[PDB]
Amino acid sequence: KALFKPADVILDPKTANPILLVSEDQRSVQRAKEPQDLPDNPERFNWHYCVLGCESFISGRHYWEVEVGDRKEWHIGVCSKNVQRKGWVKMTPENGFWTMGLTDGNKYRTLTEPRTNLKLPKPPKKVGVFLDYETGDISFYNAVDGSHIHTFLDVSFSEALYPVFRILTLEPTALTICPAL
Amino acid sequence: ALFKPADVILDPKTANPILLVSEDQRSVQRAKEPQDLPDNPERFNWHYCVLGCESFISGRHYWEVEVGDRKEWHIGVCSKNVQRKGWVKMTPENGFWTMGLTDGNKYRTLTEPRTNLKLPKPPKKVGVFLDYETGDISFYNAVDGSHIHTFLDVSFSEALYPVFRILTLEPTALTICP
Amino acid sequence: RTFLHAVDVVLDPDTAHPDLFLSEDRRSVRRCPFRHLGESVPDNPERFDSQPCVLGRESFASGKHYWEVEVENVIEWTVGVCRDSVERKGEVLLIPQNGFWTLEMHKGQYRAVSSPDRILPLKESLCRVGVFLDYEAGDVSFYNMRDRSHIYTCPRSAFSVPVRPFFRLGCEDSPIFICPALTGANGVTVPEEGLTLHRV
Amino acid sequence: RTFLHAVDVVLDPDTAHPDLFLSEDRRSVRRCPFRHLGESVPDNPERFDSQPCVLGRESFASGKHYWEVEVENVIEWTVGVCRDSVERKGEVLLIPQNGFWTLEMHKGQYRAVSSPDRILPLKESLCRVGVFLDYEAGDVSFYNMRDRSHIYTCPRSAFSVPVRPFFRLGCEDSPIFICPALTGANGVTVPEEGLTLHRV
Ligand SMILES: C/C(=C\COP(=O)(O)OP(=O)(O)O)CO
Ligand SMILES: C/C(=C\COP(=O)(O)OP(=O)(O)O)CO
Repeated sequence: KALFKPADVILDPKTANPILLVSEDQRSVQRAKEPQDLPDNPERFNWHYCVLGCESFISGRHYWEVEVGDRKEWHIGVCSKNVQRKGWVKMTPENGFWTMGLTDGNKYRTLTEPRTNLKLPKPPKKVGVFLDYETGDISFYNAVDGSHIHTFLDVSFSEALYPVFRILTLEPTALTICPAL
Repeated sequence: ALFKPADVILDPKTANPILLVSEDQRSVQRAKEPQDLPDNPERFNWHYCVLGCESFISGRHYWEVEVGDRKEWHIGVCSKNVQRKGWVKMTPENGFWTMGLTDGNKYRTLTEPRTNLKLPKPPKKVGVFLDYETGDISFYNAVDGSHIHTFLDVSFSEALYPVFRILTLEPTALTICP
Repeated sequence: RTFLHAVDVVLDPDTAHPDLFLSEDRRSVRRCPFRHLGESVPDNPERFDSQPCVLGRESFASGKHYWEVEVENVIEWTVGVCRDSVERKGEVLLIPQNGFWTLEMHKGQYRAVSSPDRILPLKESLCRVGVFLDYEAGDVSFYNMRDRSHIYTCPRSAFSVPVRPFFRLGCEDSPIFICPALTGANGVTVPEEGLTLHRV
Repeated sequence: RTFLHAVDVVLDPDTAHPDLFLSEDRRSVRRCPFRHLGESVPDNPERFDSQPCVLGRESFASGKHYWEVEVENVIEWTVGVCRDSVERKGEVLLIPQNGFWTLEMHKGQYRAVSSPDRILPLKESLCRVGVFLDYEAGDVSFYNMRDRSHIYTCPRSAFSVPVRPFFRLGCEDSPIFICPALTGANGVTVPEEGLTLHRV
């Protein structure tokens, strides 16, 4: 644990799909009912309901924590700087995304090819994300009871990696980064 | 002869893309689907209309149109400044003085409102007479000389073109007698 | 400008007469008479106040556009298109002269342009009606979407200003539904086997 | 480019398998096998030579597009979307990896992406089927147009090249019809009282 530097992760509004609302403090993200009137600048995801952090990882060991609370739909992890941001692409390691999450309230998945269903004994409310750049590892943990959720050992170690967050649903609970602390 | 016979040639720059102007610019037919032509200002982009090349600014003129047994056609004259872009109702108040045939046997004058005409015989050839100064336009069966309709005492403020309109895809073309 | 646009019609709540009750998604509406009884309703120049009408938020100044409306089990209703400039406060006849192009159900009859002199001889009860607009053509047309058969085209009209989808209910607690445009799997996870029989 | 396009689909006779018999308007098709008996049919590169298929003449490289097909009383049919570049020659497999996205009726059942492992549990006979494309979404969806209900969305795919309407007939003397886009009174005199129950 101690080997993993807490990352200070802030959402980059220039990257957020127009249907996303980034809080003023750049820590939380909700969905709008309908897309907002924003420029389609090159940084922005124009199809996937995604937003990146401002800072990318290029070396070292890093940790951040995400409050998912009782949200019924969310996906998080990292993605390469060079991912396709315009039009649908499958969010999988081969297209530069390393993400997992929840759909339909109780169906936890790893977003790989093909998708697999994850066994979670407890619904997590807080997810810890551990990245070891050099060993191409990203691991997901229940940040409350410390239990393991899923690991990728095939993360790029040649591309800058952004934290990435995705929400499809319109619901009360935001998705919130716990600030470096 | 009281009217100078006009030499009317169809202006393909004015023809709706769905109309086919013959090689010699004296006859017009309908295509199955619009051709790919530019939307130059002169072209009728909605009504299935085509103008003559020459407009009338004074004097007395006539021309004759073979309608054949075509089940649908309207002809007459219109003002230079009529709306060529989008539908406008073809009426004197919008700059159109026209009459013709719809649905095999129903003759009308394109007045506001339209008026049904009672034609003893169906004409295969129609004569159009214009007198700019009085403001008269008249239609006649050109084979047997019967009257069809006259617009009386109009106050023309614009050059007038011969105008031709066909909606239906039929074998009988519409042809200007030279 | 050559494409037929299948419009996604969402109702504008600022136009809606106070007795109209909109669904949360603003794609369906019923009339609940005197539902503001004992209330003071605020002034709103966009709101229809003499007749129970509501507009689509979309406005059209050119092009060809259509949408579909489910009217099964409503028997006092009016649909079509109106100018954005129509009278909202006083009661007008819902006719082309006043900026309305409509198909009406009234006392068990289908009336073109809301006219007692334009009874449509239909031989079946309409369940889904297509409202078709061709701005440049001066064309508002109505279709029976059972067999996609033409019902009526209004006398051609110079719309001249932007026009809007128009809805009115003359009757109580029976809703009309405005059919959303098809979206496929927009906003949804498609599993790698496909998405089977999706329901909202 | 956010607009749903209601496509006017016309079949491309150059793609058509020689057993297919197109209507002259090219909006309907039936299969009459050995109808070129004793004839040498030119085998141009665009033509399907074994699969009894025909493409729409339209191709799509972006945006949202749909069309409707009448399939009532046809016991063997396929509809959908295919890449402009699909293999035309031999017994090509009509699957996504070969650039085909289909819904099929085969032996009284409905099958997605022409797969025996993807039988769709519909509770009614399809009569009018909607075919929907969202190019940037990788989306081909099918709809039951009786109630506009979702049937199936294929696995999301990178189309990569232009795609076209796809049709297959696996039975004889049973025509499918492609529903023309609505056109209102386009090409027709509207009387001053309106046009009533136009038929062609
Ligand atoms: C609509 C949407 C995402 C769904 O993507 P997909 O349909 O590719 O599914 P998955 O990535 O497996 O959840 C917006 O980000
Ligand atoms: C479709 C068409 C014209 C019909 O115009 P209208 O529908 O205004 O009828 P009419 O009374 O014949 O002038 C194309 O020129």
